Amino acid sequence: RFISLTFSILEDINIIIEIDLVSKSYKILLSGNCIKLIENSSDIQQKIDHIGFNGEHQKYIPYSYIDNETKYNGFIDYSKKEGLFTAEFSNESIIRNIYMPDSNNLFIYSSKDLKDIRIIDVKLLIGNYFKDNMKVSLSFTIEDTNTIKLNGVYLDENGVAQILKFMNLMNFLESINIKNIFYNNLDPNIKFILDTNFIISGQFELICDKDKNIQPYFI
Amino acid sequence: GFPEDSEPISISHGNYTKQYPVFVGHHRLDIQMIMIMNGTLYIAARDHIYTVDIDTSHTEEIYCSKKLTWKSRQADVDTCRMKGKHKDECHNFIKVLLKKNDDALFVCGTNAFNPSCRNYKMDTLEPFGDEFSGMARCPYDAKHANVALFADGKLYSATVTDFLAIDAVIYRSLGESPTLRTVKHDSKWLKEPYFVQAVDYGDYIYFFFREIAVEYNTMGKVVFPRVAQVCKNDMGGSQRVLEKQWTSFLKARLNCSVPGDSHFYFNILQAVTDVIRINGRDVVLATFSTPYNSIPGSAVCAYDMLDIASVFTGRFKEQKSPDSTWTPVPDERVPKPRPGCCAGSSSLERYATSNEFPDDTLNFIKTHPLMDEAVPSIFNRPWFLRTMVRYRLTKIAVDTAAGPYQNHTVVFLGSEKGIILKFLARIFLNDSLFLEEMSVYNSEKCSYDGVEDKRIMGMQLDRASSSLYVAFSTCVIKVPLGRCERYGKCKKTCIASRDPYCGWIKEGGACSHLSPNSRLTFEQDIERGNTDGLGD
Amino acid sequence: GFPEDSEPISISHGNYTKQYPVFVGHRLDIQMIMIMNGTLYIAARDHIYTVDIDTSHTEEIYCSKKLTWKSRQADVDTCRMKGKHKDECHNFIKVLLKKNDDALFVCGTNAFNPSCRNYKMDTLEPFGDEFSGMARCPYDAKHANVALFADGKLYSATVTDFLAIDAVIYRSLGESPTLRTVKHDSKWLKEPYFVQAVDYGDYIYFFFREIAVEYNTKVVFPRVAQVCKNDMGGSQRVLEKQWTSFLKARLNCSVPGDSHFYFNILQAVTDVIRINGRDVVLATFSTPYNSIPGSAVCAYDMLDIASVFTGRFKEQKSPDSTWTPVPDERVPKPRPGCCAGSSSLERYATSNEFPDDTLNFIKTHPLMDEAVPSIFNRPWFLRTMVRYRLTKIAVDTAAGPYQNHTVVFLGSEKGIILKFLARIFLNDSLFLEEMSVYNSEKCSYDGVEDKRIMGMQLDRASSSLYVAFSTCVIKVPLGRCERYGKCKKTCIASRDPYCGWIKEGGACSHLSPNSRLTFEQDIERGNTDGLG
Ligand SMILES: *[C@@H]1O[C@H](CO)[C@@H](O[C@@H]2O[C@H](CO)[C@@H](O)[C@H](O)[C@H]2NC(C)=O)[C@H](O)[C@H]1NC(C)=O
Ligand SMILES: *[C@@H]1O[C@H](CO)[C@@H](O[C@@H]2O[C@H](CO)[C@@H](O)[C@H](O)[C@H]2NC(C)=O)[C@H](O)[C@H]1NC(C)=O
Ligand SMILES: *[C@@H]1O[C@H](CO)[C@@H](O[C@@H]2O[C@H](CO)[C@@H](O)[C@H](O)[C@H]2NC(C)=O)[C@H](O)[C@H]1NC(C)=O
Ligand SMILES: *[C@@H]1O[C@H](CO)[C@@H](O)[C@H](O)[C@H]1NC(C)=O
Ligand SMILES: *[C@@H]1O[C@H](CO)[C@@H](O)[C@H](O)[C@H]1NC(C)=O
Ligand SMILES: *[C@@H]1O[C@H](CO)[C@@H](O)[C@H](O)[C@H]1NC(C)=O
Ligand SMILES: *[C@@H]1O[C@H](CO)[C@@H](O)[C@H](O)[C@H]1NC(C)=O
Repeated sequence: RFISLTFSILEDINIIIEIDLVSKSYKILLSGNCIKLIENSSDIQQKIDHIGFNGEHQKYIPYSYIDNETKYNGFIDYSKKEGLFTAEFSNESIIRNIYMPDSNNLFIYSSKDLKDIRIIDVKLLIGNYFKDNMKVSLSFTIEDTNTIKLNGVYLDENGVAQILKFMNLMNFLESINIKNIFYNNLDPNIKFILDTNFIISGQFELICDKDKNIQPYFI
Repeated sequence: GFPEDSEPISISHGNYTKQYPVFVGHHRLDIQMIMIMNGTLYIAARDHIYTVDIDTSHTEEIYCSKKLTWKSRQADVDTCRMKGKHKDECHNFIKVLLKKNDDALFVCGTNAFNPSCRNYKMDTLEPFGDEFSGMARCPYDAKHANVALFADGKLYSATVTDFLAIDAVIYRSLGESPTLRTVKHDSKWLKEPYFVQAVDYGDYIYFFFREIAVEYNTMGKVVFPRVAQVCKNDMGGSQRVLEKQWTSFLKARLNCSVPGDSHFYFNILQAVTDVIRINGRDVVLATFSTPYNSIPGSAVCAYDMLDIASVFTGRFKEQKSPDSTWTPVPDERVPKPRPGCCAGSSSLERYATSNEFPDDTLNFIKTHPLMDEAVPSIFNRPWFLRTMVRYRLTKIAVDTAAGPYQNHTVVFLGSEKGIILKFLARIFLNDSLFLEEMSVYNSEKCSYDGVEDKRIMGMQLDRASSSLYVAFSTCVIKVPLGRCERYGKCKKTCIASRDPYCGWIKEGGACSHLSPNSRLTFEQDIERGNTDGLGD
Repeated sequence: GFPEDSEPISISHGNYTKQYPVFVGHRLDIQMIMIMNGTLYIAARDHIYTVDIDTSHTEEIYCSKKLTWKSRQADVDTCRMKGKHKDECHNFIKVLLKKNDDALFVCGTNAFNPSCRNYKMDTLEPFGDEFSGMARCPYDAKHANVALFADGKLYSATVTDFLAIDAVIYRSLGESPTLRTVKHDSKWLKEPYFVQAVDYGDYIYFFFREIAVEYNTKVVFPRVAQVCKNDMGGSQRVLEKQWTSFLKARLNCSVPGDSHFYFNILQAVTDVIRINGRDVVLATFSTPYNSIPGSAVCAYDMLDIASVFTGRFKEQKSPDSTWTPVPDERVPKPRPGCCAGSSSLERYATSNEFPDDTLNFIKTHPLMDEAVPSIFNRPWFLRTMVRYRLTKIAVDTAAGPYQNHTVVFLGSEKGIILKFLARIFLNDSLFLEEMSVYNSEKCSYDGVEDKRIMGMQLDRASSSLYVAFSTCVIKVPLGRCERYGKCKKTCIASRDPYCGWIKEGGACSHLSPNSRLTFEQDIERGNTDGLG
């Protein structure tokens, strides 16, 4: 089925090769303690280069370590020489991007309401947070230290009727406290922007145009 | 001209002070503060808080009495490192230590950039309940300065609320009363303040701190020392204006300057002592220094609590137009309940609590927190001055009952280089007398891995044991108040020292510590030290 | 963090500095000294002495020619009546300038009755009749004034009234009209203290300090002001007989930090000296008298001094408000501060003819917005752990046998001389030597000591520095080569360009401008090889 040929580059550092006979195109994965692998960034990058890592056959390097009451998962992008690490704790989630060279902290974000953040074209983060009994899930992707691209907001448990029918753009976000849950370190101020193709789907699907008003898409 | 720095009557170098007892460990400690309750001495440190029984033993090495352990959970040490702080900064640094009642203890720690507090028993040093939130009561970063004080069962604190330490605030809770805080993101109230000390006097709590001057903005960013009052019976504003905010918060600049043709102000407030009676006048002493990017200098000024209480009854200052000189608001335009007087006091009996304050008065005190006049120091001149040294005076401890007959005043000053300054303040111009200067740092027992941090973290005077405990980042030293032993058989020096804690005893035949109630006949000349006919 | 005071490589106590010659010619009460054509002139009470610089080898020095000018009994009586002290009422010479190569120009207080008289150079006789010296020479010998001849024109800065209230900048003689600052008021000058004037290109620059108008909350800031040499005054309606190019700018001498700490009390400014290709003047600054004692030496490039006056002006948008820069769109077409007949000024023949709006603008906006930035934006020298304040300053831009070393000498209010090697590409300064030169033996009178230095004049021909005190004039040779004597270790450690170790005689000795003998001196570092 799947043979996971492993080995150890360094103490508590292991490489998980994913080889499948049908695919016949082995993959490479990372596995270890996130904290240890976020400081020796220069050392790990050298080893990866030395072990004959395919330059462009692999686009993203998956990493997903399992630890008690934690879920450290992420992917390092070899092409951009960057990295994304996600840590889901008992009460808060942390999303941090560190540039591989010189271990420079471009921008670190954190939220207390996001939980079970999964990683998916370009890979993008998804997360669900319920302020009240109703559960609300929103998809987003932070491009710059001061700008967040929050394209889609999945609603569940008849959320559309509960709130969308009532109000029927920024005022709605402020009302649901999207800004409050997002806490941006290294910068006090924060700005929100929307993707041109952004759509909100809860069955009712809506997508606002350039104007503040929000029209529907499919019903 | 400028007053010259007086000469120390005696100097004690590290060679002699290398024999004073030192706490040490029995690894780093990161000691944060020290306070004394009864005979116990509490040493607040990283992940721990030690106790030392002062009335017991005098061994060359100080041994701990009881050791409380409070380590941050692994689930919390990791969530702090992920945020970006260094491993060394993601620990449980105790930054709040107060006595809750006759037997409880109130302890807060940074807990890896996640403040959380816990109640402890005094007799057994054991947890007394669950950990309630620490927001607005304990700082995130151990490098930051914070103030906390219990008054009438309530907890008054001043620190930063946010991880980035941008939103500094004064807070109150746990007093069976509603919580109150300064206006968020309002530079008129606090502009990047640095809190130093709070004291309880009468019906007000006074916070001493420094902040970027709002009136002195012509030159640029300048730091000014401030004092701020808050009523003890404040219960917040109305439902529409200043809800959950202070309704008596007023601030005024501290005046510590040498009066002349052009006054020279010491702006960087370093430390402030508690309310101490002296010559029948409730007074607090405060040390001020020059900015870090200026010529090093330090000054000690004293302030009468009556003058402080009287400066907040004066006129307010405002900006009639933006970017203009500040002018005192005429009294004819202030509405007549006085902004800042506590409900139920004189001439305000018609207002039960702060909630009944008229809207207009709440708005006025929200937009006019700064008082026009500056708090005048005693004698309008600093009591003490040092200007020919490279170190900067920080901490200050005062003994208002020093000497055989308990009618002197000896003030102890710390420095950023580990040097202790001692001078006999007099109480009616004060001539003053810079008694001694000493280096207490013990590199043999305080240095850790070839690192020397000499910043004094706290000083606590123990009148029962005639000792002064000076806490460093990595050690605590028990320095005797008198240091009579150094003089020894040199009667000429023992008399010329003019040290209140010392004296000459013919029965023993040597200079030695003098007890407050020592039947033995002592010979001293504190008034004027004449060595004629003696020595050398 | 604040820069710490460097350690003096060499120290000469008062005991050693007694052999140096001392000139005492009664209470002298010297006012100033100056060297001209290789001859040192001594300006003092009722007498002008001329020490012969040529006789350097002579340990003793006696005034070859003595100029006598005592106030008339009538003027002395008037001064005594008006209430001045009997001692203060005397002829104190306060202005001495070279009119031409065959004439000498001398002004004295004449017991609170300013008057000037021309003197011959060779014979030293009253070449011409005297005349009133009002606004050209101060009344009180304690007050400071500046005077500087340029193209046969006498620029002066002092007080006009006996009460010393109306400070004025003046210009007389030279077949040109009389020009002065606005009488009284505060727009142009608010209680200034004049220090020095220099001549550079076509602009005369006055250095002084005055009551800051920008700081409503009383602080004294140092200022530099320019005037056009060919200024002829304003029109018949505006600025008649007044300056039409008076502009002033703040001097920036501070240590860059979180909050800038400025040295505000300007003490002395050297003349224009060519150093490292650039024309630069050095200026000493100290902290106020009621502040922690500290001093700093900043240098200013004449190019930057000219450039600041081409920027935006200062103005008060409303009374009792912060000062804001004048908008660039609101400046009249002929830029105030530019002299007539220069670039883009062919139309205006002379300063006499201008548009009235320009004159009103320059009369209501004399202060420039930007401040004169110092070389490297940091003081070249700092002392903060002493009780005295640096005052006078002399610079030698031709030090050493190779004449490519810049040595700066600094005086103090307590008689201590400071010597540091200014290096100009920015590097740390090099404290060479500190020495107390006051000779209490030969200078003290009636057990009264006044160590305040009244002036320093460097003479390259004799390689000496003459330091004048109120009661004596001391000829201090540059450095202290004779001190070290035969030993070579200390001479190589001091790193003083004025001292070297002779190869033939095998002894350390002072250097000369031109000598065949080889030299030995390690400027970069001294390892004390062959320590004795
Ligand atoms: C700080 O206190 C000094 C105390 O001297 C104040 O100096 C006085 O200022 C007033 C008015 O400014 C003068 O009338 C007094 O003559 C000054 N005192 C002396 C001894 O000369 C100073 O103004 C205060 N600074 C403030 C209030 O900002
Ligand atoms: C503290 O009080 C003692 C007495 O309780 C003072 O000692 C006496 O001082 C008076 C002067 O007021 C002398 O005339 C006596 O001779 C002293 N008695 C002694 C020395 O036994 C002492 O001066 C007080 N200290 C102060 C006021 O600083
Ligand atoms: C005096 O000079 C200093 C340094 O040349 C000036 O400090 C500069 O201030 C500007 C903004 O005010 C900053 O952008 C620069 O970075 C500062 N320089 C340095 C080296 O840090 C100061 O502003 C000047 N003051 C005046 C009144 O001209
Ligand atoms: C203190 O001890 C050191 C040990 O190196 C010594 O150099 C110094 O002179 C001593 N200071 C005294 C004895 O005052
Ligand atoms: C000192 O100890 C006694 C008994 O141990 C206790 O009753 C008292 O309250 C303590 N002092 C204070 C200030 O609490
Ligand atoms: C300088 O002095 C010498 C001799 O004293 C004289 O010959 C010469 O002309 C003087 N210089 C000038 C410019 O007059
Ligand atoms: C002056 O010129 C000589 C010529 O060789 C050179 O050795 C010396 O270094 C120069 N001085 C300085 C300060 O550079």
